[PDB]
Amino acid sequence: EFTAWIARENEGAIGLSQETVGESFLPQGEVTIQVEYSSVNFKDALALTPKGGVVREYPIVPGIDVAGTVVESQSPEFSVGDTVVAHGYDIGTARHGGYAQFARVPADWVVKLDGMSTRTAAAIGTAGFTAAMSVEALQSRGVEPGNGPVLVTGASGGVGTVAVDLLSAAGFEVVASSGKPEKAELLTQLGASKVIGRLPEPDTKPRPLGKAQWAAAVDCVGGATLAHVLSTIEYGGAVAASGLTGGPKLETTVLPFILRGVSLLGIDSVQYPIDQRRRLWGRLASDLAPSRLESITHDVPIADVVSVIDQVRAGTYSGRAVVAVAP
Amino acid sequence: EFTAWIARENEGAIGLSQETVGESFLPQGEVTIQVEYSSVNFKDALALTPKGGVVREYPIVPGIDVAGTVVESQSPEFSVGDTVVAHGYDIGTARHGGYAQFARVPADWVVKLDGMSTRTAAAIGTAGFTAAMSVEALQSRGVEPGNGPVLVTGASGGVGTVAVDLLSAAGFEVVASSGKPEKAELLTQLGASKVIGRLPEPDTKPRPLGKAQWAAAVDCVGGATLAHVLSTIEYGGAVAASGLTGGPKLETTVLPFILRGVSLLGIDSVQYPIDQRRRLWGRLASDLAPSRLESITHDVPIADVVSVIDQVRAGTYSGRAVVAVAP
Ligand SMILES: [Cl-]
Repeated sequence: EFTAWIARENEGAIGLSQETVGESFLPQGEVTIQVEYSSVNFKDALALTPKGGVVREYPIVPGIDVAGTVVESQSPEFSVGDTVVAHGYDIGTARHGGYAQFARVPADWVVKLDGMSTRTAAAIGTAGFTAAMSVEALQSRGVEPGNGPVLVTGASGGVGTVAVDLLSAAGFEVVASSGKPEKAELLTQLGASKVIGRLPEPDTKPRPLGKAQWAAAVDCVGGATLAHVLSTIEYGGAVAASGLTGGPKLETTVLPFILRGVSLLGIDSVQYPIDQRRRLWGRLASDLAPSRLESITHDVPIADVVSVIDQVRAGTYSGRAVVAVAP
Repeated sequence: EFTAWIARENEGAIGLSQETVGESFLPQGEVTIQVEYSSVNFKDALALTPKGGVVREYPIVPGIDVAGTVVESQSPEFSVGDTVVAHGYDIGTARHGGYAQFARVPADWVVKLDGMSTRTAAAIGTAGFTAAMSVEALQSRGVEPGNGPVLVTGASGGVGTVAVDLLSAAGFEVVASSGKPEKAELLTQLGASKVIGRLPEPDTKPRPLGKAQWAAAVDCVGGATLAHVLSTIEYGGAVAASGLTGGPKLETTVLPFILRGVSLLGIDSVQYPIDQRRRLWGRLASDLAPSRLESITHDVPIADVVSVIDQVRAGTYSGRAVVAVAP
């Protein structure tokens, strides 16, 4: 038996509840993990919110990111003592995740760590992984430094911040767009050449093709922002669409695509194929490592997690929270 | 002096006029081509249509595709006797194009033919080139035969017919969507596994995420058709958008992108960089040669062109018209 921090719904509200629990509580899987570290994401905070729309059904241990050490394995790909990261698929949303001393997952959902420490794996986590996919996607369509600035929208969120870091470190001129002026310095510290406010700017008349400004973009916002970005991408550029704030509707035109050769590349880390996921983590370990992430990382003891979750939900938390569970 | 077929605007009508002209009438450029073949596209019909929206100003020699022999060159890259194809940029829309015995173009807009004949290069033309671009775009995002059908919308048009041919020949299972049931046989002859009508079908409810039926698509329609296609692409699939039939507006959602990892890739043959254009014509000569295009190709003497333009404008023309400018 071990300690798990279980989310439970009673009379409409949702509460994180520290409880001792046995083996039979864990979901089904070939690989059991002593969870060293986890993270706090907006998605983890939504799992502890009434109408959050993230959890299929309670009760559930939240924590979409799981990083730690294999204690038991019924799979020949993983040995005891291997360090691993597991994220995406059902983890922390439809089955028990990282906010517990132990977790169990299929081997088909597990990534083996090499150089990278478990703490770093968790610090990067789903958010940084998604940023890395966005960078690969853009590069997969010919985007290279020195044909203009790369825009990152919703830049202060978890994906945006790592994107700025990765793109700047790969030699792109990054312009970060954020609706939170208090975050401009942090974004600059992460490599933004400039920081601007929300898009479109209030005065702007929307056109099918507006003034070409951006060589590429990483979009974390969707809606009218994305529609505006598409109208202002340069000939042959691309946009990696990673996120949604507001409704899902997108009202655009086909003109940037057919007249400007623009590409819109949808980024999904949840169901990304495991072979590719493992490959990408290797990059995260090496050439795609976020160099300046540590400088905004803060260690949060699992016991103090509700405090951070609340600030993340309120949108007032600064930096990246890596949750110390069992280290 | 030589013969040109010139489109002139007269009291609201647009007619093609066979006229004797001299060198000074040719536009500026390093390469002079004795035109052997051109083609009829819907775009060329529109050039010869009152509110067609394709021609910058009249008078103009229409014909977006030019294939023939270099007879003069101020450029070291082209020699007298070289066979070439020239299409895109301003050709046949903002400067004199292929419906004339000679044409002149910058060297940077010219593709030198090796194996390929000028007849073949005209028969493929812009429409076939655009089909080949669409196939490359899909493959650039991982699309492969064997894990579901590929949709081709507006399939009976110039781009769609060549896309059916190329995709079926590469092993894909191609479903051809066509609003013209009389064309089903021709589409089957070019390799369509199945032929269906227009999309969406009247009895389908439009959703953000509809039934995942298509591994990928080549869309030549845009509008509500493209919105529907985007909502019905399977996880990780892609769409190559080349066309606009209706309005340019596109009302969609970000959900196929964000939740299903779908890509939308805009296809522009008009301004595509010459270096890439030249490489892709090498492929059309070899690994991407449309194997069944000759079976639907028809030679049309330049003198009889108006008859074919009128049928193409009406949507009543069967197959591909290659125009023999020079005897
Ligand atoms: Cl933001």
